[PDB]
Amino acid sequence: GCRHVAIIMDGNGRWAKKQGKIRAFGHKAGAKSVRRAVSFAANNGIEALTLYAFSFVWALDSEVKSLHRHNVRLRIIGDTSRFNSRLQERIRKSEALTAGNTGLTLNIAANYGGRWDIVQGVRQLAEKVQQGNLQPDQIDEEMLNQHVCMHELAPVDLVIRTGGEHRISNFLLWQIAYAELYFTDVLWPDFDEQDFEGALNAFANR
Amino acid sequence: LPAHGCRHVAIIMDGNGRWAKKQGKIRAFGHKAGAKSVRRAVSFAANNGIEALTLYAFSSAQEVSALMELFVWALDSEVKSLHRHNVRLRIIGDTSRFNSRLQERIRKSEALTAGNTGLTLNIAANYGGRWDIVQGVRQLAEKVQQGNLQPDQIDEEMLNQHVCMHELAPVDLVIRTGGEHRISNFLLWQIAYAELYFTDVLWPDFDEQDFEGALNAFANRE
Ligand SMILES: CCCCCCCCCCCCOc1cccc(O)c1C(=O)O
Ligand SMILES: CCCCCCCCCCCCOc1cccc(O)c1C(=O)O
Ligand SMILES: CCCCCCCCCCCCOc1cccc(O)c1C(=O)O
Repeated sequence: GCRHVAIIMDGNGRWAKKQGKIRAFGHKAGAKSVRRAVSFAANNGIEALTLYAFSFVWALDSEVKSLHRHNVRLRIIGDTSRFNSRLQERIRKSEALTAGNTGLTLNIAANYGGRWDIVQGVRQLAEKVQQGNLQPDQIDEEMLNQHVCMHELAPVDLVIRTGGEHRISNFLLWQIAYAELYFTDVLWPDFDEQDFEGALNAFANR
Repeated sequence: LPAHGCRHVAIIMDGNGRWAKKQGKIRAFGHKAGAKSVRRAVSFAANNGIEALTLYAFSSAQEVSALMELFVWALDSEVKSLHRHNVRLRIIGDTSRFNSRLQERIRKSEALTAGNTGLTLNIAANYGGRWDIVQGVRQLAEKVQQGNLQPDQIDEEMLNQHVCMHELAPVDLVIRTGGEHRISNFLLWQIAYAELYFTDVLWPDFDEQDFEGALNAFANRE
């Protein structure tokens, strides 16, 4: 029954160091791990996959055609307002291209913070109050929920963090109120289909 | 700073029901054992240099009613002992719907212990992490409407100043007993950077050595 999985992808740098290689090498292997995890979720009927790089987006827009062919809807979540204008437009175009797709929804966090996400929704509500279009006492959990990232998708069912640390590190906060939390010491470049299925079992067991 | 590095521990206390069932005992016995484990953990935190301990009794009309009974009886029975151990007691959660006599007893218990200089003990009662954020948001929205605040002045530090426990040390460590790996709408905003520590030990069995195990895991992982 797992509909929406979120992953904190950690361990690329530490993997590279264990390999006796520089950081770039771990990023390349981390990108291979992204492709594998996205294929696996799309092929196993997961509705939404949300990926957070913990410690990029330009490396990504060479993959959009392939996502589109696979019926993946791509969304970026996070504060892209200070990205350069050309990158912002490439993000917008890639979202627009795939927006109609009905397969896996892939959310890529880019300069995302779970507190930022809440604050951006609160600011929207504050504007509405200032305009006289909303009473402070009318603000409830449903209403805030409507102004935080991914409110259109299935609730996050499972959060996986690779890399060994046992923290959310200001990834999703509002959205993980009822999610299963699964931590694995496996470093992100090594995280493969067996590791993903193991997380899915922790979920199903429970 | 204590050697373990931990200023503020929050605990999701789960496993009372399962503990009683394993014993072939009704729920009430698990609740009595769980209360003994609360007193033990409070004493442990107070003696090991923790500044703040925040406790959440996991449960999931009759649910509300059992939770009210637990709270009312605890406030009745335990506040004098807290005061005599120099503990400063605070209740966090939406207590606005409690009848005015109960809200008065909460106020008097908080007032009584407010000058205490030992452990600060926060007890969640009708608490949810989402509710906590929402109440803070409503405080800000009132400031906007009573022209004192511009929407674009609202930032994370500002919202942080309106959620429960903002004046205490940040939560460093969340422990959940009882085997589930979920926050279950306990603290959300406040746990953005916290160490999350899950143990299969059932709440009534979680003792000083388990608590020491969680702090030393914090000290070593931080
Ligand atoms: C910022 C956006 C870039 C993120 C894209 C991450 C890389 C994913 C590229 C996907 C490569 C092909 O991805 C599939 C997707 C869905 C179903 C699939 O079967 C496959 C399959 O190769 O088998
Ligand atoms: C609603 C209020 C619920 C509060 C329930 C917690 C009550 C705990 C009773 C106090 C137990 C005695 O707890 C200590 C606390 C601090 C330092 C201590 O040394 C002790 C010590 O030696 O027992
Ligand atoms: C030493 C004795 C220890 C026992 C006290 C520590 C735990 C007390 C937690 C009490 C939870 C009260 O929680 C409610 C009370 C009334 C109405 C409620 O809806 C709730 C609700 O959380 O939904």
